[PDB]
Amino acid sequence: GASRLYTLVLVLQPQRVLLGMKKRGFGAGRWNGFGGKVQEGETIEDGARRELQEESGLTVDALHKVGQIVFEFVGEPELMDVHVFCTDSIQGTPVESDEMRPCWFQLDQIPFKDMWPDDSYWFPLLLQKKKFHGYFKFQGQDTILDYTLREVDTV
Ligand SMILES: CCCCNC(=O)c1ccc(-c2cc3c(Nc4ccccc4)c(C(=O)NC4CC4)cnc3cc2F)cc1F
Repeated sequence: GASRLYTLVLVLQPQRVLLGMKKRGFGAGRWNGFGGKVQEGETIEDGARRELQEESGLTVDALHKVGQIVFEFVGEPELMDVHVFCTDSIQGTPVESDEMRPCWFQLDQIPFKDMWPDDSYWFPLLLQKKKFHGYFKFQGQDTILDYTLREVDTV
């Protein structure tokens, strides 16, 4: 039972994607999607919506399941079971929160050098609209020791 539920939301429009520069906590100094820990008493999809609203002020009509990524950190007992979602249908204008500074990127200008190193592997599958299952084992925030990645028909 040693896994913890997380969400990660990508706002993907036909010619741009929304990311946020993380200002504090894990992944600070990287362009992240919007997400975090799923709480007691909410569904995974409601956690995804709650994280998106807290970090960007955005609400959404619909969120689509696009992937699952399991992260393992050496010395951390809980695996992080990240449910990844996509939306085109955003409600509102993204605004800066305490945690995140939102910015739109063109799909050929993805800032991979200032992103989590795992993004170079799985994020292209999200942009290519393929559903995926990923696993990445980290030693600290910079070093991938092992990984798996595949496409799936069901997230
Ligand atoms: C005791 C609890 C553990 C303390 N540390 C953590 O909480 C923690 C450490 C790291 C990560 C983590 C986040 C990632 C991450 N962002 C993320 C993921 C889930 C929830 C929120 C943001 C991305 C991402 O945003 N990619 C861009 C294309 C969209 C990519 N790779 C990631 C790898 C990671 F390992 C998440 C955490 F929650």
